[PDB]
Amino acid sequence: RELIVRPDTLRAIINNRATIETTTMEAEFTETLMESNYNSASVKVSAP
Amino acid sequence: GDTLNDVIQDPTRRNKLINDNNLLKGIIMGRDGPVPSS
Repeated sequence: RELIVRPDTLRAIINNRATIETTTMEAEFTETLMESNYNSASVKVSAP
Repeated sequence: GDTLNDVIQDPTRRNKLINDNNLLKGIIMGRDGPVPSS
């Protein structure tokens, strides 16, 4: 619904300052874990 | 190679320059910043 009566003219100002803005953000993260174990046992028994 | 002189000597171009730049209108110094008046 039209709330106001159509005016004969409009009050305006001119502004043509165009702007372009681009932002890029990259993030990386890497985490490597390594573990290792070894156990050894040797036994020897003798007699004649 | 037109200059401001060629614009000003022509009423249509002079008034286009005046209108498109709000040269007859003051500036409202609001707390949010300056804005041209209508």
